[PDB]
Amino acid sequence: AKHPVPKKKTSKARRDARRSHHALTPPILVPCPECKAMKPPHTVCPECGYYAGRKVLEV
Amino acid sequence: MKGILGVKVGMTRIFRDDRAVPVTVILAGPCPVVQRRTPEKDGYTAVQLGFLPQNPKRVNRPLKGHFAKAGVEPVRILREIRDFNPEGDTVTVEIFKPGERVDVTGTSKGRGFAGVMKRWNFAGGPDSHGAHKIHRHPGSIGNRKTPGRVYKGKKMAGHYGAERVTVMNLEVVDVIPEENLLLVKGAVPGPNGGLVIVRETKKA
Amino acid sequence: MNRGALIKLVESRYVRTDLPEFRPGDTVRVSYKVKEGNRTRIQDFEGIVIRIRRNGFNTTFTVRKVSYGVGVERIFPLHSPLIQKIDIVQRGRARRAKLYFIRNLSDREIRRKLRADRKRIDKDRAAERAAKEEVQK
Amino acid sequence: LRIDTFRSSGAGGQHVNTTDSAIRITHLPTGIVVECQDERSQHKNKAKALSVLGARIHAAEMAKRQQAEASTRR
Amino acid sequence: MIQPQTYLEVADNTGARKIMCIRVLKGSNAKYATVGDVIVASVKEAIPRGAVKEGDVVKAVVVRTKKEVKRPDGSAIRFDDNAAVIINNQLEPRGTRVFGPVARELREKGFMKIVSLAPEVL
Amino acid sequence: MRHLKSGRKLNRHSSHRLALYRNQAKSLLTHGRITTTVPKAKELRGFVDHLIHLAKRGDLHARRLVLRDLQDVKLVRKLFDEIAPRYRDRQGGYTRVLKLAERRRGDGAPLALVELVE
RNA sequence: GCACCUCGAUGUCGGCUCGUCGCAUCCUGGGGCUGAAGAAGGUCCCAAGGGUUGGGCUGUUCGCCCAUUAAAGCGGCACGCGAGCUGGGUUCAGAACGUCGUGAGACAGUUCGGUCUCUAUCCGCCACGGGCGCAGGAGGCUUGAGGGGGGCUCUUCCUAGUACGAGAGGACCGGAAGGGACGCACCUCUGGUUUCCCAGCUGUCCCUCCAGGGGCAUAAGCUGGGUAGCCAUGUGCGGAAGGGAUAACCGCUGAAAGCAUCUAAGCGGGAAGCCCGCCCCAAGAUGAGGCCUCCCACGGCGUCAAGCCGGUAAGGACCCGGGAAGACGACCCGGUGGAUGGGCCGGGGGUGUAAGCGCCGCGAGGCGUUGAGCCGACCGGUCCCAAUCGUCCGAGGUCU
RNA sequence: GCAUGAGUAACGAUAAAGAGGGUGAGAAUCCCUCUCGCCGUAAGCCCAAGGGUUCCUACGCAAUGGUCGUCAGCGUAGGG
RNA sequence: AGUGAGGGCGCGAGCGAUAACGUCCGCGUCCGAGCGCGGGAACAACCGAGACCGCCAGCUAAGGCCCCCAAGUCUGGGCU
Ligand SMILES: [Mg+2]
Ligand SMILES: [Mg+2]
Ligand SMILES: [Mg+2]
Ligand SMILES: [Mg+2]
Ligand SMILES: [Mg+2]
Ligand SMILES: [Mg+2]
Ligand SMILES: [Mg+2]
Ligand SMILES: [Mg+2]
Ligand SMILES: [Mg+2]
Ligand SMILES: [Mg+2]
Ligand SMILES: [Mg+2]
Ligand SMILES: [Mg+2]
Ligand SMILES: [Mg+2]
Ligand SMILES: [Mg+2]
Ligand SMILES: [Mg+2]
Ligand SMILES: [Mg+2]
Ligand SMILES: [Mg+2]
Ligand SMILES: [Mg+2]
Ligand SMILES: [Mg+2]
Ligand SMILES: [Mg+2]
Ligand SMILES: [Mg+2]
Ligand SMILES: [Mg+2]
Ligand SMILES: [Mg+2]
Ligand SMILES: [Mg+2]
Ligand SMILES: [Mg+2]
Ligand SMILES: [Mg+2]
Ligand SMILES: [Mg+2]
Ligand SMILES: [Mg+2]
Ligand SMILES: [Mg+2]
Ligand SMILES: [Mg+2]
Ligand SMILES: [Mg+2]
Ligand SMILES: [Mg+2]
Ligand SMILES: [Mg+2]
Ligand SMILES: [Mg+2]
Ligand SMILES: [Mg+2]
Ligand SMILES: [Mg+2]
Ligand SMILES: [Mg+2]
Ligand SMILES: [Mg+2]
Ligand SMILES: [Mg+2]
Ligand SMILES: [Mg+2]
Ligand SMILES: [Mg+2]
Ligand SMILES: [Mg+2]
Ligand SMILES: [Mg+2]
Ligand SMILES: [Mg+2]
Ligand SMILES: [Mg+2]
Ligand SMILES: [Mg+2]
Ligand SMILES: [Mg+2]
Ligand SMILES: [Mg+2]
Ligand SMILES: [Mg+2]
Ligand SMILES: [Mg+2]
Ligand SMILES: [Mg+2]
Ligand SMILES: [Mg+2]
Ligand SMILES: [Mg+2]
Ligand SMILES: [Mg+2]
Ligand SMILES: [Mg+2]
Ligand SMILES: [Mg+2]
Ligand SMILES: [Mg+2]
Ligand SMILES: [Mg+2]
Ligand SMILES: [Mg+2]
Ligand SMILES: [Mg+2]
Ligand SMILES: [Mg+2]
Ligand SMILES: [Mg+2]
Ligand SMILES: [Mg+2]
Ligand SMILES: [Mg+2]
Ligand SMILES: [Mg+2]
Ligand SMILES: [Mg+2]
Ligand SMILES: [Mg+2]
Ligand SMILES: [Mg+2]
Ligand SMILES: [Mg+2]
Ligand SMILES: [Mg+2]
Ligand SMILES: [Mg+2]
Ligand SMILES: [Mg+2]
Ligand SMILES: [Mg+2]
Ligand SMILES: [Mg+2]
Ligand SMILES: [Mg+2]
Ligand SMILES: [Mg+2]
Ligand SMILES: [Mg+2]
Ligand SMILES: [Mg+2]
Ligand SMILES: [Mg+2]
Ligand SMILES: [Mg+2]
Ligand SMILES: [Mg+2]
Ligand SMILES: [Mg+2]
Ligand SMILES: [Mg+2]
Ligand SMILES: [Mg+2]
Ligand SMILES: [Mg+2]
Ligand SMILES: [Mg+2]
Ligand SMILES: [Mg+2]
Ligand SMILES: [Mg+2]
Ligand SMILES: [Mg+2]
Ligand SMILES: [Mg+2]
Ligand SMILES: [Mg+2]
Ligand SMILES: [Mg+2]
Ligand SMILES: [Mg+2]
Ligand SMILES: [Mg+2]
Ligand SMILES: [Mg+2]
Ligand SMILES: [Mg+2]
Ligand SMILES: [Mg+2]
Ligand SMILES: [Mg+2]
Ligand SMILES: [Mg+2]
Ligand SMILES: [Mg+2]
Ligand SMILES: [Mg+2]
Ligand SMILES: [Mg+2]
Ligand SMILES: [Mg+2]
Ligand SMILES: [Mg+2]
Ligand SMILES: [Mg+2]
Ligand SMILES: [Mg+2]
Ligand SMILES: [Mg+2]
Ligand SMILES: [Mg+2]
Ligand SMILES: [Mg+2]
Ligand SMILES: [Mg+2]
Ligand SMILES: [Mg+2]
Ligand SMILES: [Mg+2]
Ligand SMILES: [Mg+2]
Ligand SMILES: [Mg+2]
Ligand SMILES: [Mg+2]
Ligand SMILES: [Mg+2]
Ligand SMILES: [Mg+2]
Ligand SMILES: [Mg+2]
Ligand SMILES: [Mg+2]
Ligand SMILES: [Mg+2]
Ligand SMILES: [Mg+2]
Ligand SMILES: [Mg+2]
Ligand SMILES: [Mg+2]
Ligand SMILES: [Mg+2]
Ligand SMILES: [Mg+2]
Ligand SMILES: [Mg+2]
Ligand SMILES: [Mg+2]
Ligand SMILES: [Mg+2]
Ligand SMILES: [Mg+2]
Ligand SMILES: [Mg+2]
Ligand SMILES: [Mg+2]
Ligand SMILES: [Mg+2]
Ligand SMILES: [Mg+2]
Ligand SMILES: [Mg+2]
Ligand SMILES: [Mg+2]
Ligand SMILES: [Mg+2]
Ligand SMILES: [Mg+2]
Ligand SMILES: [Mg+2]
Ligand SMILES: [Mg+2]
Ligand SMILES: [Mg+2]
Ligand SMILES: [Mg+2]
Ligand SMILES: [Mg+2]
Ligand SMILES: [Mg+2]
Ligand SMILES: [Mg+2]
Ligand SMILES: [Mg+2]
Ligand SMILES: [Mg+2]
Ligand SMILES: [Mg+2]
Ligand SMILES: [Mg+2]
Ligand SMILES: [Mg+2]
Ligand SMILES: [Mg+2]
Ligand SMILES: [Mg+2]
Ligand SMILES: [Mg+2]
Ligand SMILES: [Mg+2]
Ligand SMILES: [Mg+2]
Ligand SMILES: [Mg+2]
Ligand SMILES: [Mg+2]
Ligand SMILES: [Mg+2]
Ligand SMILES: [Mg+2]
Ligand SMILES: [Mg+2]
Ligand SMILES: [Mg+2]
Ligand SMILES: [Mg+2]
Ligand SMILES: [Mg+2]
Ligand SMILES: [Mg+2]
Ligand SMILES: [Mg+2]
Ligand SMILES: [Mg+2]
Ligand SMILES: [Mg+2]
Ligand SMILES: [Mg+2]
Ligand SMILES: [Mg+2]
Ligand SMILES: [Mg+2]
Ligand SMILES: [Mg+2]
Ligand SMILES: [Mg+2]
Ligand SMILES: [Mg+2]
Ligand SMILES: [Mg+2]
Ligand SMILES: [Mg+2]
Ligand SMILES: [Mg+2]
Ligand SMILES: [Mg+2]
Ligand SMILES: [Mg+2]
Ligand SMILES: [Mg+2]
Ligand SMILES: [Mg+2]
Ligand SMILES: [Mg+2]
Ligand SMILES: [Mg+2]
Ligand SMILES: [Mg+2]
Ligand SMILES: [Mg+2]
Ligand SMILES: [Mg+2]
Ligand SMILES: [Mg+2]
Ligand SMILES: [Mg+2]
Ligand SMILES: [Mg+2]
Ligand SMILES: [Mg+2]
Ligand SMILES: [Mg+2]
Ligand SMILES: [Mg+2]
Ligand SMILES: [Mg+2]
Ligand SMILES: [Mg+2]
Ligand SMILES: [Mg+2]
Ligand SMILES: [Mg+2]
Ligand SMILES: [Mg+2]
Ligand SMILES: [Mg+2]
Ligand SMILES: [Mg+2]
Ligand SMILES: [Mg+2]
Ligand SMILES: [Mg+2]
Ligand SMILES: [Mg+2]
Ligand SMILES: [Mg+2]
Ligand SMILES: [Mg+2]
Ligand SMILES: [Mg+2]
Ligand SMILES: [Mg+2]
Ligand SMILES: [Mg+2]
Ligand SMILES: [Mg+2]
Ligand SMILES: [Mg+2]
Ligand SMILES: [Mg+2]
Ligand SMILES: [Mg+2]
Ligand SMILES: [Mg+2]
Ligand SMILES: [Mg+2]
Ligand SMILES: [Mg+2]
Ligand SMILES: [Mg+2]
Ligand SMILES: [Mg+2]
Ligand SMILES: [Mg+2]
Ligand SMILES: [Mg+2]
Ligand SMILES: [Mg+2]
Ligand SMILES: [Mg+2]
Ligand SMILES: [Mg+2]
Ligand SMILES: [Mg+2]
Ligand SMILES: [Mg+2]
Ligand SMILES: [Mg+2]
Ligand SMILES: [Mg+2]
Ligand SMILES: [Mg+2]
Ligand SMILES: [Mg+2]
Ligand SMILES: [Mg+2]
Ligand SMILES: [Mg+2]
Ligand SMILES: [Mg+2]
Ligand SMILES: [Mg+2]
Ligand SMILES: [Mg+2]
Ligand SMILES: [Zn+2]
Repeated sequence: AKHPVPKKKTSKARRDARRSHHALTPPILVPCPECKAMKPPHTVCPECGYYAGRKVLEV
Repeated sequence: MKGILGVKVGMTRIFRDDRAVPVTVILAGPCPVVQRRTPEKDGYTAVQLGFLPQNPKRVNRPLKGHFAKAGVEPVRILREIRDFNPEGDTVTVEIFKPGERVDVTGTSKGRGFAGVMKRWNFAGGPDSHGAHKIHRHPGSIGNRKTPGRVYKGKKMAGHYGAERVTVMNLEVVDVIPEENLLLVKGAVPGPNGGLVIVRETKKA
Repeated sequence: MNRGALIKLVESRYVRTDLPEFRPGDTVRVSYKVKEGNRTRIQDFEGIVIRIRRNGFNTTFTVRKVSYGVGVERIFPLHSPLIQKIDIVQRGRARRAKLYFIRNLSDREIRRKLRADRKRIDKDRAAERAAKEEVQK
Repeated sequence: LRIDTFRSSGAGGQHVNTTDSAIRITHLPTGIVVECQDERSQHKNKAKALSVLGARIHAAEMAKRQQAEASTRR
Repeated sequence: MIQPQTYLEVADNTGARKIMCIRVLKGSNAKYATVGDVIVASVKEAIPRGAVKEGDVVKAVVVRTKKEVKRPDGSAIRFDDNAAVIINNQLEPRGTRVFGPVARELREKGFMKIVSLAPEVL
Repeated sequence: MRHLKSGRKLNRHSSHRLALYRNQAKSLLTHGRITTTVPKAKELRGFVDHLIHLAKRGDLHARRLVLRDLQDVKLVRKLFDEIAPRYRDRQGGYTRVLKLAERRRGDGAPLALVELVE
C-alpha cells in the first residue's frame, strides 16, 4: 500500500451528484381497523394494542 | 429441430450391461403448444410451449386471452423451441428415443460474488514464504505507462453462475412416458426443481 | 410433484431384495461377476465389513481383508447386479459404524476388539432353523 | 562460435542490474567455453573472453600435437 | 495416485525394494499415474547382489495404489501400499516373481506376464 | 454461498448462541411473553416449541432431556405440570411471534413479542 | 554514443501472480525443391488458431544437467507487472577475509546481519443497481445488429507387412480405439469438509447424595464418525462436423507474341488460419425493432405550452412469508381462494443398542429389555403458529 | 475562516450476552431481580511512590464520555 | 541598464561513423521577445506575413478550389 489520495477536490456539482440517491423514503403506513390511527403494516398497533381483530397487548 | 420443456428432479445411477451409469432425471411432459411462429407473422419459425399447469386464480387478463386464442388451460412457463414445428398438438417426452443425443439448457447454480480463484481458477499467492495479505489475490492486472489501462474483459472477481448454460451431446439413457420422465447420461446445469430445456443435439 | 418419489421410482426397477442383512464388523463373502478377457466367472472376496454408507438404492459397503501380505479394500454397490450372492462367514459386534481404525491393528488386536456377536449369531441359528419345517413336507 | 550476453553477478548498484555486461563465448567445434564479467564494458569483456578462448584452443591443440609426437617416438 | 517423488514398494524379485517415481509416462504433462500406467523411477534402496542396484534409473508399472481405483461396474479397489514391477524397455517384467495381489486393470492395459506371475488378481 | 443451510448465526459463536436460546427459553417459559429483536424471536420460536412438545410427552426421559437446556427443576415442573396440559390437543405451534410498531432508540432495532398461545 | 523530458524523487535484478501483443514459426496445419525409393531428414514458402512439461545446481536472468515431450519458439509491453506480493540479489549504518593506503578509510572483490507505507478522488477494469428514454398504457414471448467465448494434441489398431525396398525397414488415401492437458457443468458414485447431527474421554466446578446431566478447558476442551450444502482427487460433456471465400502452391481454357504462357477476359483446386457454423451477452441497436394477448374513450379546467389538475382502467409498486437469488439493490416463489417460513408428523440419513428397570459378578463392569435412544439442512405431508387489515401509483393516446 | 476526501475510515483487545421489573420528557446503555459468560500468583486484597478532593451525601446533564445517558472519576452545594 | 545557459533552419569547415533533435566554429536568418494572424492534419523557429482600436465592406500572399472545409468535380495535352 502506498496511500492512495484524491487528486483533485471534488466539485460541488460532482459531490451533490453522488448524493442523488441519498434521499429518504417516507415511512409506509396504514390505518388501524380499530382505532384508525396510522401505523406500520404487519405490526401490532401501538395506539390500541389490537392486531388481527384480537387485543394483543394492552396499551 | 425438436425439443421440450422440463424440470430437473435429481441424479442417481442405473445399471446397463453390467456397467454403472450416472444419470440426471428430467420431468419433461407434457407441453401444450400455445402459439406457432410463422415467417408470415414473425419472420422466423418456432413454437411456444406451455409447461407446468398454473392456478387460474392467479392468471391476469392479457395472459388469459393469449391462453384463450390457444384454447388450453393456463400454464406457468412459456418458452420457444426455435425451428421446431410439431405436427401434433401437445409435445410429449415421446419425441425422444433411448439412444438419441440431446443438448440441455438450464440456469447454473448461483455463486454470488465470487473470488478470482473460484470464478477464474487463478493460482492466488503463496500460503506462506512471505506473502503480505494477498493469499487469494489476482496479482498484477496490467503493464505500466503503456498501455496505461486495463484490457476490456480482464478476468476479475464478480458474480459467478446463476446464468444460462447449455451442455452438449448428452445421451438419452432412457424415457418413461407413463411418468413423463427422461433419463440423460451425465450432468445438467442448475439445482433440482429448476427449469430446463431439452433440444435434439446439434453435434453430428 | 414429489421430486424424491420420482427418483425412488426410477430406481425401483433396479432394486434387490435377496442379499442378507449385515452390519459393520461382520465377516462376509461376496461372490462377484468378473471378466477374464472373454469369459465371465465368479470370484469370491471375503473380509470384515469396515463400512456401510446408506443412501437408499445408492447405498454401498467396503470390505477389507489381507491377501498375500497386502491389505485390500473393495467397495460394492449394494444393489449391484454383479453381486451373485453374499455369504455371512461370521458375525461380530462393533461399537461403531465406521471401522477404519482396524487398518492399523495387528490381526491379534483386530481379533480382540471385534468379539463375535453372540446375540445375532444366536438369532441366525434361531432363524433358518426356524424356516425349515415348510421347506420339507 | 556462440556468444551469450547477460547480467553480471555482484556489485554495481543500479547499473549492474540493468546491463547485460557478462559474456559467454562457446567455441562450437571443441565445446570449450569461457566467461568474463570482469569489467563494466561488455566488449572489454568480450575482448578478454576472446583472448582467453584463443589461448585455450591453441593450448589444447598444441597438447594434442604434443602427445602425438611424444607418443609416436615412444 | 503416484507422482514425482512418490515412493513405491517393488513387488518383484529384481532386488530393488523402494523406488521413487520421477516421471509418469502417460502424455506430455500428465499429473499422476495409477494402476497399469508406466513410470520412470530411481532405485532408492535394494538388496545385495540383486539385478537392479541403487541409483539405477528404471521403468516400472504400478500394480497397487493407496488411492482407490474406480471401475465401470461401479466398484472400487484400494490397497495398503503403492507397488510396481520393474520392466525392460519392451515393457516386460525384469523379474521372475511378483508379490502380493495386483489390480485387474493390468490385464486390460496389456501386461499379461505380470498377471500370470501374480499370486492373486483383484 | 449458504445454499439451503438452515439456522441463524446472530453474530455469536456456537457456545454463546446456544446459551442465548436457553436463556430466552427460560425467560419465555417463565413469564409467558417477552420482547426481543425480531430475528431472535424467530429462532426462539422453534426452540421453545420443541421443549414444550417434549413436556407433552410427560415421561421421565423427556423431563431429563428438557432439563439439559432449562436446567431449572422448579421451572421444568411448571412446564410439565402446567404448560404441557394446555397443549395436549394441539400439534406443534405452541408459540407465536408478533412484530411491534416501535424500534429501539439507541440502535433502531425492530422489536417483536414472543408468547405462548391459549 | 548524445544529454532532449524527469534530481520540490519516473523504486532499481531475479521470482511469483496475471497476462496481452509481434511474427523473423518451436509444435501442430497447407505447400515448392531435394543429393525426395519408402520411413526419415534437409532447405525455402504460406500460416499467429491453439499449444509450448516437471525437476537437480546457482539470488540469478543466462547456462549446464536429469526425466519426458507434438514442441519443450524468440521477442514487445518503463528488459510488462513492488499504490499486486516477495526481498534471495543489488544499494546505508554492524562485522570479517583478501587487497590497496603510514593513516582515516577504500574495492564491477568476497562473506555473515540488516524497518518494503491499513482507507482509491478521477480514468481504466470486474460485477450490480437507481433515473429517464424508447409519443397510448400494459402482461408476456421473441428477432439478432454489434460483441464475447471457444479453437491444442498424441498413441495404438485396421486398411497392409500391402505400394516402395537387396534387405533392414515401411506408407499415401480412408476408417477405428484409447490417451494428456485445458474448458464448462454437476454431486449419482469415489473423496473432502460438514462449530453442535450422534457417540466416547480427561480434569474441574455446579445441579441433587446416588443416578442423570449442565458450564469451562478455542473463538468446537479432546477424540471417533457424519446428512444437506459448498466441493476435486470424482462424473458428464466440449474442441468438431459441415458450408463459403482464400494463402503459399497445383491446374483448365487463352491471347497479346502463328509457338509457348495458371492470366492480360474467364474457370477449377487448395490451410489447425479467414467468414459462417457451436456456446454466451445482446434493441441505451436513441437506427430504442418484432409477434400474441389485455385496457379503455375525459372527470373538470387551462388561450399563447403537444399544457394541468386529478379520480380510475389493464396492470404495477408498497408491506409481509420465504428462496441452491443475493454485499445492498436486483431476481424468483408465496401471502389465508394459502403449504411460503416455523413447529408437529412421516420418509430418507447420521450415530450405533438412551434413560429406567431386571438379571450376573466382591467389583471395574457385563447381559437383557434394544438397532434402542437421540436425531441440522435433504424428499414429502399437516393450517397448530406466523404471511392480519390495508396503502399508494397507474390510460383517457401531439402533429401531414 | 471555511471547503474536498465523506456520511467514507474509525468508535481502542473476539471475556458475552438475555429477559423481567422500576425510574424518567426520553432507556440496548441508569437501578433492582433471575439466567449466562470472564479473571482468580488476578482482572481479588494490602503497603510505598506519584496524583491532590477524584472520597461520602443531595440536586443536576450544556459540555467532557468515541453512541446513548435519567449514569459517571462530569457540574453545583454541603460534609468528610 | 540588462546581457555575458541560447536554440532551430540554410550554407561553409573541424570533430563524429560522408551517425545523432550530436558537438564546435564561421556567414545569414528566424524563435528567443512575434507559443499573435494564414498555410503545413496536429507542430517555437518550414512557407506566407511584422497584429494601435472598430466594421455583417474590398484586393491579394502562402496554400488551395470532390465532401468534412471557403473556392473549378474548369479548360486543353500527355503519362501511370
Ligand atoms: Mg448545489
Ligand atoms: Mg434510496
Ligand atoms: Mg383498517
Ligand atoms: Mg402512530
Ligand atoms: Mg426434427
Ligand atoms: Mg397440454
Ligand atoms: Mg396442445
Ligand atoms: Mg380445444
Ligand atoms: Mg386444443
Ligand atoms: Mg393438431
Ligand atoms: Mg409430440
Ligand atoms: Mg447463491
Ligand atoms: Mg487463466
Ligand atoms: Mg494482487
Ligand atoms: Mg493509452
Ligand atoms: Mg488482458
Ligand atoms: Mg474485482
Ligand atoms: Mg450472478
Ligand atoms: Mg463467470
Ligand atoms: Mg452454456
Ligand atoms: Mg403421459
Ligand atoms: Mg445433473
Ligand atoms: Mg454431417
Ligand atoms: Mg467378453
Ligand atoms: Mg461413510
Ligand atoms: Mg483380516
Ligand atoms: Mg496371535
Ligand atoms: Mg449386539
Ligand atoms: Mg443366515
Ligand atoms: Mg543469449
Ligand atoms: Mg550476487
Ligand atoms: Mg540497459
Ligand atoms: Mg542503460
Ligand atoms: Mg538501454
Ligand atoms: Mg577491475
Ligand atoms: Mg510421457
Ligand atoms: Mg487437472
Ligand atoms: Mg466410473
Ligand atoms: Mg529403461
Ligand atoms: Mg476392471
Ligand atoms: Mg499364474
Ligand atoms: Mg457467495
Ligand atoms: Mg463462506
Ligand atoms: Mg459480528
Ligand atoms: Mg460480535
Ligand atoms: Mg455486527
Ligand atoms: Mg411479567
Ligand atoms: Mg433435546
Ligand atoms: Mg421438576
Ligand atoms: Mg391441548
Ligand atoms: Mg548542448
Ligand atoms: Mg534542444
Ligand atoms: Mg529492491
Ligand atoms: Mg512457477
Ligand atoms: Mg511473462
Ligand atoms: Mg510452424
Ligand atoms: Mg509446420
Ligand atoms: Mg518440405
Ligand atoms: Mg532415402
Ligand atoms: Mg539459405
Ligand atoms: Mg499461432
Ligand atoms: Mg492471438
Ligand atoms: Mg504463441
Ligand atoms: Mg521446473
Ligand atoms: Mg531453479
Ligand atoms: Mg538455490
Ligand atoms: Mg550464469
Ligand atoms: Mg532455466
Ligand atoms: Mg525432439
Ligand atoms: Mg526444462
Ligand atoms: Mg511475453
Ligand atoms: Mg528490452
Ligand atoms: Mg523481463
Ligand atoms: Mg530497453
Ligand atoms: Mg520480457
Ligand atoms: Mg516480476
Ligand atoms: Mg513493495
Ligand atoms: Mg520486483
Ligand atoms: Mg524489489
Ligand atoms: Mg547470502
Ligand atoms: Mg544489499
Ligand atoms: Mg534496497
Ligand atoms: Mg551486526
Ligand atoms: Mg554490508
Ligand atoms: Mg597516500
Ligand atoms: Mg599495510
Ligand atoms: Mg566483476
Ligand atoms: Mg578480484
Ligand atoms: Mg539475524
Ligand atoms: Mg532477512
Ligand atoms: Mg523491523
Ligand atoms: Mg518493520
Ligand atoms: Mg482522470
Ligand atoms: Mg457486485
Ligand atoms: Mg450484487
Ligand atoms: Mg444480470
Ligand atoms: Mg439500468
Ligand atoms: Mg434509489
Ligand atoms: Mg412520450
Ligand atoms: Mg423473453
Ligand atoms: Mg450476432
Ligand atoms: Mg456477429
Ligand atoms: Mg465468433
Ligand atoms: Mg473469436
Ligand atoms: Mg480466441
Ligand atoms: Mg499419448
Ligand atoms: Mg500399422
Ligand atoms: Mg477400421
Ligand atoms: Mg500388416
Ligand atoms: Mg519385412
Ligand atoms: Mg518387419
Ligand atoms: Mg519382398
Ligand atoms: Mg466408419
Ligand atoms: Mg489414419
Ligand atoms: Mg481416430
Ligand atoms: Mg475419488
Ligand atoms: Mg462424503
Ligand atoms: Mg468429566
Ligand atoms: Mg464434566
Ligand atoms: Mg452425581
Ligand atoms: Mg447450570
Ligand atoms: Mg463456567
Ligand atoms: Mg463440546
Ligand atoms: Mg466411527
Ligand atoms: Mg471425520
Ligand atoms: Mg466432531
Ligand atoms: Mg469425514
Ligand atoms: Mg455431506
Ligand atoms: Mg486425476
Ligand atoms: Mg473433468
Ligand atoms: Mg474430453
Ligand atoms: Mg483475396
Ligand atoms: Mg493453341
Ligand atoms: Mg497459344
Ligand atoms: Mg495451357
Ligand atoms: Mg486461384
Ligand atoms: Mg482472370
Ligand atoms: Mg468462384
Ligand atoms: Mg475459386
Ligand atoms: Mg482461383
Ligand atoms: Mg473451396
Ligand atoms: Mg479450414
Ligand atoms: Mg486470423
Ligand atoms: Mg458476453
Ligand atoms: Mg434480449
Ligand atoms: Mg438469448
Ligand atoms: Mg430485446
Ligand atoms: Mg430498457
Ligand atoms: Mg418491444
Ligand atoms: Mg391517482
Ligand atoms: Mg428477501
Ligand atoms: Mg420480498
Ligand atoms: Mg437478500
Ligand atoms: Mg410449513
Ligand atoms: Mg391443505
Ligand atoms: Mg424429521
Ligand atoms: Mg422408519
Ligand atoms: Mg440408521
Ligand atoms: Mg446418553
Ligand atoms: Mg439401557
Ligand atoms: Mg436409529
Ligand atoms: Mg434410525
Ligand atoms: Mg436444530
Ligand atoms: Mg394459519
Ligand atoms: Mg395467522
Ligand atoms: Mg393483504
Ligand atoms: Mg391519497
Ligand atoms: Mg403546432
Ligand atoms: Mg469536512
Ligand atoms: Mg463532507
Ligand atoms: Mg448514514
Ligand atoms: Mg452509519
Ligand atoms: Mg468501505
Ligand atoms: Mg481510522
Ligand atoms: Mg482506530
Ligand atoms: Mg465501518
Ligand atoms: Mg417492563
Ligand atoms: Mg453500569
Ligand atoms: Mg454462572
Ligand atoms: Mg456469575
Ligand atoms: Mg487459585
Ligand atoms: Mg507473579
Ligand atoms: Mg490472569
Ligand atoms: Mg485496592
Ligand atoms: Mg501521596
Ligand atoms: Mg493528574
Ligand atoms: Mg471537580
Ligand atoms: Mg447538572
Ligand atoms: Mg441544580
Ligand atoms: Mg451531558
Ligand atoms: Mg446529553
Ligand atoms: Mg474516546
Ligand atoms: Mg461529582
Ligand atoms: Mg447549589
Ligand atoms: Mg472523608
Ligand atoms: Mg554589468
Ligand atoms: Mg556590461
Ligand atoms: Mg559568467
Ligand atoms: Mg545552454
Ligand atoms: Mg544568435
Ligand atoms: Mg544561429
Ligand atoms: Mg528540421
Ligand atoms: Mg539539413
Ligand atoms: Mg563526406
Ligand atoms: Mg558516408
Ligand atoms: Mg553525414
Ligand atoms: Mg542519419
Ligand atoms: Mg551511415
Ligand atoms: Mg547534424
Ligand atoms: Mg553535423
Ligand atoms: Mg548567425
Ligand atoms: Mg508563429
Ligand atoms: Mg524579429
Ligand atoms: Mg508558450
Ligand atoms: Mg503561424
Ligand atoms: Mg496551422
Ligand atoms: Mg506533418
Ligand atoms: Mg510546440
Ligand atoms: Mg519545430
Ligand atoms: Mg499553431
Ligand atoms: Mg514562438
Ligand atoms: Mg508552404
Ligand atoms: Mg520560397
Ligand atoms: Mg492589393
Ligand atoms: Mg480574392
Ligand atoms: Mg514565394
Ligand atoms: Mg496561387
Ligand atoms: Mg481538398
Ligand atoms: Mg477550413
Ligand atoms: Mg465548398
Ligand atoms: Zn389501533
